[PDB]
Amino acid sequence: NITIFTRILDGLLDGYDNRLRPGLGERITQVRTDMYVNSFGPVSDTEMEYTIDIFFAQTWKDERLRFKGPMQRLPLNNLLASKIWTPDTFFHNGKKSFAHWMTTPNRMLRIWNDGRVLYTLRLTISAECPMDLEDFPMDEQNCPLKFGSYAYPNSEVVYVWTNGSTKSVVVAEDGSRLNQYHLMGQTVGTENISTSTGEYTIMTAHFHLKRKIGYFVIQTYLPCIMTVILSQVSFWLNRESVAARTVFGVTTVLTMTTLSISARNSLPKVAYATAMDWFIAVCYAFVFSALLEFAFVNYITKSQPARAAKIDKMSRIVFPILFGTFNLVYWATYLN
Amino acid sequence: NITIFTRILDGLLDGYDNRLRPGLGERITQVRTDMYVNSFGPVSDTEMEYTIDIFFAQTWKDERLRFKGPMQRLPLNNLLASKIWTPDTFFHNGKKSFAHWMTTPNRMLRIWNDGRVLYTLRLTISAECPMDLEDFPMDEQNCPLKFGSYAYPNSEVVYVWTNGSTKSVVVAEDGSRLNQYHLMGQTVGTENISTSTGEYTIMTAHFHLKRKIGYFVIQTYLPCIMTVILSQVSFWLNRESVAARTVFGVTTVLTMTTLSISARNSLPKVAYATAMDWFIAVCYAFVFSALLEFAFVNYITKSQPARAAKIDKMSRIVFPILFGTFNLVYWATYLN
Amino acid sequence: NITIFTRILDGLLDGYDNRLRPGLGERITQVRTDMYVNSFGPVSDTEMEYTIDIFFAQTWKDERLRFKGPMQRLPLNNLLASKIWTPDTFFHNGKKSFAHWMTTPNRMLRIWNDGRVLYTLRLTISAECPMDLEDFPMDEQNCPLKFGSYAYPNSEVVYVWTNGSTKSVVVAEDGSRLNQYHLMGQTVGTENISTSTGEYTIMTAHFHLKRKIGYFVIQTYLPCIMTVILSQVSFWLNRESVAARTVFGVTTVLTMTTLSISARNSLPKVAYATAMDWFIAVCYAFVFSALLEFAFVNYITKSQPARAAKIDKMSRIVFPILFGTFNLVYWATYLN
Amino acid sequence: NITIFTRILDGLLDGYDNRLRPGLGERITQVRTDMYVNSFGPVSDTEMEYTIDIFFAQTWKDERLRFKGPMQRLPLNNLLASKIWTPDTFFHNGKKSFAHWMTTPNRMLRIWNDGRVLYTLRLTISAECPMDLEDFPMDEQNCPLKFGSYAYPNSEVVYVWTNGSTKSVVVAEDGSRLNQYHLMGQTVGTENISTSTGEYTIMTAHFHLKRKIGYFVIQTYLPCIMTVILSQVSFWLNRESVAARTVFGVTTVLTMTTLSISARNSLPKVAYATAMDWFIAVCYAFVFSALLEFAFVNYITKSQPARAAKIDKMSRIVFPILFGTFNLVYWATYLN
Amino acid sequence: NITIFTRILDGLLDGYDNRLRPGLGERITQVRTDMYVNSFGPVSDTEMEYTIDIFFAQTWKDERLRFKGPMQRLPLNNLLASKIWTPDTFFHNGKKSFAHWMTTPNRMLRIWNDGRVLYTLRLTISAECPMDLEDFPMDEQNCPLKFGSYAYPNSEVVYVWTNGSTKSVVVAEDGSRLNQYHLMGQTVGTENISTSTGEYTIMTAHFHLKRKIGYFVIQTYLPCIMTVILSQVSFWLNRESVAARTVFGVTTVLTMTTLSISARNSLPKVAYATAMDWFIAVCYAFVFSALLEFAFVNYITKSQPARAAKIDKMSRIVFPILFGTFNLVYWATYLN
Ligand SMILES: CCc1c(C(=O)OC)ncc2[nH]c3cc(OC)c(OC)cc3c12
Ligand SMILES: CCc1c(C(=O)OC)ncc2[nH]c3cc(OC)c(OC)cc3c12
Ligand SMILES: CCc1c(C(=O)OC)ncc2[nH]c3cc(OC)c(OC)cc3c12
Ligand SMILES: CCc1c(C(=O)OC)ncc2[nH]c3cc(OC)c(OC)cc3c12
Ligand SMILES: CCc1c(C(=O)OC)ncc2[nH]c3cc(OC)c(OC)cc3c12
Ligand SMILES: *[C@@H]1O[C@H](CO)[C@@H](O)[C@H](O)[C@H]1NC(C)=O
Ligand SMILES: *[C@@H]1O[C@H](CO)[C@@H](O)[C@H](O)[C@H]1NC(C)=O
Ligand SMILES: *[C@@H]1O[C@H](CO)[C@@H](O)[C@H](O)[C@H]1NC(C)=O
Ligand SMILES: *[C@@H]1O[C@H](CO)[C@@H](O)[C@H](O)[C@H]1NC(C)=O
Ligand SMILES: *[C@@H]1O[C@H](CO)[C@@H](O)[C@H](O)[C@H]1NC(C)=O
Repeated sequence: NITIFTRILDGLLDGYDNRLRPGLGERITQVRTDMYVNSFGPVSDTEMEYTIDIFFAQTWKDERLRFKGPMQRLPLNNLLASKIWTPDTFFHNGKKSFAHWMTTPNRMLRIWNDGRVLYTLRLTISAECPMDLEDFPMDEQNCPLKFGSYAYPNSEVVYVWTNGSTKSVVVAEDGSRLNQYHLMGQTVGTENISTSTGEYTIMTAHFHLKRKIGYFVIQTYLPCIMTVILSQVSFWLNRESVAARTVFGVTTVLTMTTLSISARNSLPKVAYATAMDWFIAVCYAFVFSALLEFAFVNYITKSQPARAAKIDKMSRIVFPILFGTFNLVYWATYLN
Repeated sequence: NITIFTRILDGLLDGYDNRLRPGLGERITQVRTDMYVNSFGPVSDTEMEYTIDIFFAQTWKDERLRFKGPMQRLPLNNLLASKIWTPDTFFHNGKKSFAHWMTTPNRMLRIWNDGRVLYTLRLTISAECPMDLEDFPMDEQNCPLKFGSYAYPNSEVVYVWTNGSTKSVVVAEDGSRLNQYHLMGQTVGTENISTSTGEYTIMTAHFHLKRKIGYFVIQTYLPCIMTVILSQVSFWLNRESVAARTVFGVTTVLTMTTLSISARNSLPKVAYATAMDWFIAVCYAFVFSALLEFAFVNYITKSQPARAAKIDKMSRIVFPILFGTFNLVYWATYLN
Repeated sequence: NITIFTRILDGLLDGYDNRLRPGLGERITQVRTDMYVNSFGPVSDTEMEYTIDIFFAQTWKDERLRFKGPMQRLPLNNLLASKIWTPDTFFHNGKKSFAHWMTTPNRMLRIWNDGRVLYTLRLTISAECPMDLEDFPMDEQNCPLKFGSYAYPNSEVVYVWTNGSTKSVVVAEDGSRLNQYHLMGQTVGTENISTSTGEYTIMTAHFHLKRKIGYFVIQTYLPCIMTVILSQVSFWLNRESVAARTVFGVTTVLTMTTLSISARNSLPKVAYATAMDWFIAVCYAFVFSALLEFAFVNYITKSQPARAAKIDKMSRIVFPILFGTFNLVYWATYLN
Repeated sequence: NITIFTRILDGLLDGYDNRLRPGLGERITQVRTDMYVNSFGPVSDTEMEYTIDIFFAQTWKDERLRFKGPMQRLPLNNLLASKIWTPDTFFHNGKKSFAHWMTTPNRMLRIWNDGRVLYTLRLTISAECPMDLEDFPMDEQNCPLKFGSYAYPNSEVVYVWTNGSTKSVVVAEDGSRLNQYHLMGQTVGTENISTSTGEYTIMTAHFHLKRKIGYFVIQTYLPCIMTVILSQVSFWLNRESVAARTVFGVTTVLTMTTLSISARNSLPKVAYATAMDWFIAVCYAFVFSALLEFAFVNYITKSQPARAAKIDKMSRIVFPILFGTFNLVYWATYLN
Repeated sequence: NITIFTRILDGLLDGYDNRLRPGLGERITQVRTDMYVNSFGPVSDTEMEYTIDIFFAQTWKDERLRFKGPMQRLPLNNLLASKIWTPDTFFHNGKKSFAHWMTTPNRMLRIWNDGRVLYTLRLTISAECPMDLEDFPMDEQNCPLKFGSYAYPNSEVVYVWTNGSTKSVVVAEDGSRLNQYHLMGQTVGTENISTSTGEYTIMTAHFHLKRKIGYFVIQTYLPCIMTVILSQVSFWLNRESVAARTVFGVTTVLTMTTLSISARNSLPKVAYATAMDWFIAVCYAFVFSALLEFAFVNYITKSQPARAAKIDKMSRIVFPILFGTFNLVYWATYLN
């Protein structure tokens, strides 16, 4: 009852060459690709890379594997994977991709009577996801995933997604778990590119990422906000207390300076200003401006004390209002 | 006396195909899995990963390997492991799993007369353990371990634990040694999942982790507690000592700010507030509030000195009581 | 219709030795090399290394592979790559080069009737790019890429670029994306080197890198510039305020000291002064000089107060002018 | 003269099965293990791991390899290593072990006429060495090294050290070079463990490590000791100098706080107090106590100045004596 | 014309055993080793390791490979490398050595009529170079490179350098490029070592390294030198300015303390004092001594003001002279 299967496998491999694609010189091989995301790994920001584990699956028609028998399907494993022809799919943006070999090489091969072949592989891709951090941290990132044939041009092998976008890409409920991102959705697309070696079809899958705020608020914004409030306390101290008010201005300014350096340590070394950078710069101006006001007041406190008192009293009201007004514009501008 | 064993091995391999599972088209293959944990490696927090070394073992029945001879068992090694059929078990949450090949590939194969097969493999799994750090550091983590067949659906290969939970999973006495965790216990479970490729049984093992406190107390809590006490010292200084009391308020506030940044450097970049974060925030309020009290007292020390003295004297008693009362509620709330 | 291809492949491999180069003892093998840069990876500064992913391609003539058939080309994959002779090309500056094996080893083999062979391979090279950081960050780097045969001297195998430089090297539009560099252009060259094992031709490709400024301005220059301005504020304070002006001088000097240490943390540990280092040193002099002026003024404020006031008033004007004048010379000198 | 050796090798491999241990079903295989330590790699503290390179050697008797010829020994290399049976030795505590393959796989095989076999392998073991840092840095660590058979129980394969302990383990003169440890000596032992798969003999080698002090003295103790002395300087300042003495107390307390955090950055995140931690805590009390004394003195300097002067004068003598006395007890307690 | 070469190769491999060294039982195999350094990689200080890329070459005589033909040499590649016998050379100090496999395994095999064989291999060695940092950074390091046979004792295989030292080791002009070292020269040597497995010849190559100063001057010495000068500024301030002079003493002392910790972060954790450590300690004494002088002066400024003024005036001259004198002795002592 089991010996029948062995004979069928031997017959298919008899006279079968794995170096030639099915339907060579008679038609164009068609491949259907479906992807299942086991887990969307962490999205490293500094290196512009993200790790993803998927069960990449490919389906194609091969008449050379047609067979007749009591069983309509032939489940198998990696043993027969190398004995037949398979597409030379590769990932363009994958900087370093490795497979899983334990406990057994994670590969499956299913063959039907008509000759249809299903081949699925488990992969871990450390792809590169360039990001435009103009609105960081209020930025949305669209990490793509490009793959295609390495040796067969568009005239020989063509990749097409199966059914709609929802069925083409599937993400596990627990797979989409990122500490500082939200997986809003996924999309797919196809395109052709002309090269010196010929035209090759490109299959691209895009993941919509919505960065979640809250870590930077507790890390960068709140220390800056409290620091600005600390500087304004000097406005409530007497002018003659030159030493006391000096500490607030000097300490606050230096505190903001180190926060900017510390804040960008995790941020990628991008050569442009981000939204957070402007917020820090504005906060730096307030603390720096407060010190200038104290110096100006202390400079004229002897010649015209009357105006000095008025400026100090006014500063107690103007500064808090401007800082509060700026926050509403800043948060509203990006949070909308 | 030794040549008899060689003939038996040759006979079993004669006409045996490793590409077909035992009992194909006649029944459903049943596999019994037992696990022994050599050492529960460190549980990295930042990357949500933990390393575990186990002696994964699988048992199944194969009638094709039945034999008769003086010896009731056939101890072997990895040499014959690849010559026969083995399940394509894999770990779903294993981000990167590698085997041990030195001195020899750590694999054993034992066969009995009835045809029962025992196959054990040594593995090192860098699995992912998502954690909800809402009660951190007073949090309990349940790291799972999911594995199953890659090519054989539930209708062909089924995994079941052997005997009770205690025998299914065994942990070495010295294996469970973590610097900041306690291995309270282990549990196992089984479930079915429906996918496009069919239904596959899932075997999950859960490890109960109870984080041990003491490192964060010496690292985060104690510096914060002493810092708050330092600020309250200013209440015992004369009001006219404006400069002296200014240093305490400014220095203490900045000290708390850097502690919050330093504390979360090791903590994962989670976008929500933890229990420790609230404690730091409350401590920040006390030191910040003390500075406000000094500023308010110094503002009215000229118009109504009588009330200024009363506020300063009262602050010496109210502040220590509130800080002490808060600790009892905080520690009692989580330590219970 | 497909069986014809199988016979052709068998005939070519019949009597073909892959250990002997084509045209041995009759002529000199000629190889044409064309490169396509999929993505120019990050250029690490500390380790003097850069990562590049390219589709390295080689073309050569082999009369032993001549064939006649209906199809003028024979697209193939890695299966036949090892069955024939290929050049032993290697990268001299490549510290650690690894290939991509997923989903399939990225290799293509195309053969024409005349016997011309096209062989392309995907590689990731962690080459070393020594840099002379004399004008850093206003420095231009020319990272080379040297490769050649390992066993065949110039008298047997010769590498030559195909057509012009533009066609020889091609860079993808999205491939050239660096956080702190601009890919101005590419150039190629050839040379011979004499060694104990014979003369070997060297193929070198140079990439022109123009570092983009803006990250260091927000990281190093701006904190230094503001720090210098902070020190000059002390010139507007009264001389008798010894304590108040002391804080500015001491704090500013220490702030510059830590910036220099922090600035070079990312910079490679080079044993020479860079352009940025001189800017920091000059800024350090201004803040340090301001403290000296205060000390000198405070030393003679009792004997000859008249001159002390004049020096303090003059310092308020001289110092800002010199710092501003220095910036124009510094920026103009390098930004030109 | 050389052809004789070839015939002998062919004869031994004729009818020899490498899947069966020598003396199967007739006796118990005995293996003698001798180890040579090429270099005891660094002992990482944070990860509780140490790297060691050894020339692991195993000797056993195999009657199937008996031969007669002019030469009494048959030096060989890795080529014949896989053609015969070898023990499946593995390291229990080895988290990740890799071999050396350059220039050639470092393996030797020597066979004598009687059939004795010598098999040595070079290995690099990243074993785990749990440490109890109760007396750190005055702590002695005993890193073990456990290995044994993976498939052959104690009833089939037994490991025994050769001759005495000195000959069993040999360490190169230059191999034992650690930056913060001393290799006092080595010891060996054997034991049996009962498991579900049977009883397996365990071979354990223990290395005696005596941590060398001097790095922490220049890194942690000395900064703390000088900081405490700095605080005591305030006792020599006038009481009315409230601001001057405030800086010493505040700055010293914060300096100790950062030292404790910095000190434990390299130390493993252990959830218990070490000997160094107590020393830091005691030093923190002295600096903190000095600030309290100043605050208490300044609080009563108006009502009863007479007692205030006495306390300040007494503090100048009591504090240095207590700090010096504590050091003698602390150093003597552990350095003995 | 090409078929002649194929026959010659087949004849040599006919009856040739790669498991037996040439001239076995008739003489002692002699191997000549020549090394070419493609690039001397970075010399990591913390891990006591350095990376080097070399074209290791070995030459030996094999009569079994004698042939007669029109061509006097047989250039080849890695294909035939494994088909013949090669020495089992290995590196003793190599902690982790890996080869280069792209584009092709970098191996060459050349055979002459007399039977001489040339075999060269490209290797990347992460060898260990212990360093005695007693005179750091004015220290000279001699990193060795030990290699030899793994299975053939001195009585069978002997390694000898070819010609003089200059020809034995060759370093590329651009290869010797280190950020903090100078490759003064190279030397070679041979020695015998007796072991339990027999006597094995050892080939050692030593590289003379002269650390280049300038990075530490801008990183450690200059901040310390300026800090000491900053402390001496307090000597020019009035005694009554207790608060002003307190800041200089406290801030400078703490600044030196953090520099010592920061300086040794890159330095290896060696348990002994280096030359730089003494310089920092001396600088610490000057700043600390200045604070003591101020405290002593302020203590007696009321009882005997006359002596207090003299001490302060004298300190302005003595301190700068001693610091300058110390530098001349320190720099001259090591820079000579
Ligand atoms: C142009 C690079 C290249 C080369 C080569 O070496 O060219 C010099 N050889 C074969 C190739 N197959 C490709 C398939 C592709 O799309 C799926 C593709 O898209 C980026 C590029 C190539 C490709
Ligand atoms: C759905 C992913 C998948 C695919 C594939 O490529 O689907 C597009 N192929 C074969 C597969 N065998 C599985 C067994 C499983 O459980 C043990 C399992 O659970 C997560 C998933 C798969 C699986
Ligand atoms: C001199 C190093 C060397 C050796 C060797 O071991 O020499 C002792 N053997 C074979 C070699 N083929 C080379 C080809 C080259 O250029 C493409 C080359 O350029 C740096 C060097 C070598 C080379
Ligand atoms: C109990 C783990 C185990 C298993 C397995 O999978 O058990 C479920 N299989 C085969 C085994 N051979 C061993 C030899 C040993 O000592 C040298 C040993 O000691 C820790 C354990 C095993 C072992
Ligand atoms: C003593 C270690 C050893 C062993 C072994 O396992 O001994 C227990 N076996 C074979 C060996 N061949 C060696 C060649 C050497 O020099 C080139 C050498 O020098 C350090 C050591 C060995 C060596
Ligand atoms: C790519 O080429 C194929 C050729 O059949 C064509 O059908 C398809 O529309 C092309 N795709 C695009 C995006 O142009
Ligand atoms: C999974 O499927 C099998 C089919 O035999 C069934 O016996 C078992 O109860 C199912 N498990 C669950 C959790 O539903
Ligand atoms: C290298 O050698 C070849 C020998 O044919 C010669 O044609 C070529 O001009 C040489 N190249 C250089 C740069 O000298
Ligand atoms: C282990 O078992 C063997 C069985 O022969 C016995 O000889 C030996 O004494 C046992 N060792 C220990 C430590 O019990
Ligand atoms: C090593 O042994 C050989 C044996 O022939 C001898 O010639 C050589 O001088 C010895 N080398 C040393 C350094 O003793």
